[PDB]
Amino acid sequence: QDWLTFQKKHITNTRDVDCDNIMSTNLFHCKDKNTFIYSRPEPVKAICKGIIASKNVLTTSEFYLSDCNVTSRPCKYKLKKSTNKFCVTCENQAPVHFVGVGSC
Repeated sequence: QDWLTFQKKHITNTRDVDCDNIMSTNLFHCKDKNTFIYSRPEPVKAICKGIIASKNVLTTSEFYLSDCNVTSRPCKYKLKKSTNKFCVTCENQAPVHFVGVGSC
């Protein structure tokens, strides 16, 4: 919804996210999936530089991604690490929503 919450929800300081811990907090509330970007914030924010009106954008570069994907057991997750481009919603020069991996 804004850059601060995008960072809380999607930027990680470790590739090896502890899915079964973080996914069970109220922010994620055991949802089926979340993608985290292992990056300093500035390379991520730069994706949206100059973009004002909300527009979905596919990264030029690839990033280290860490997906928490629910297993057959409720609120228990497999961590799946990948290198890919991703699509964000850019608004006023910062990512405000994570759209999806690989494509807009």
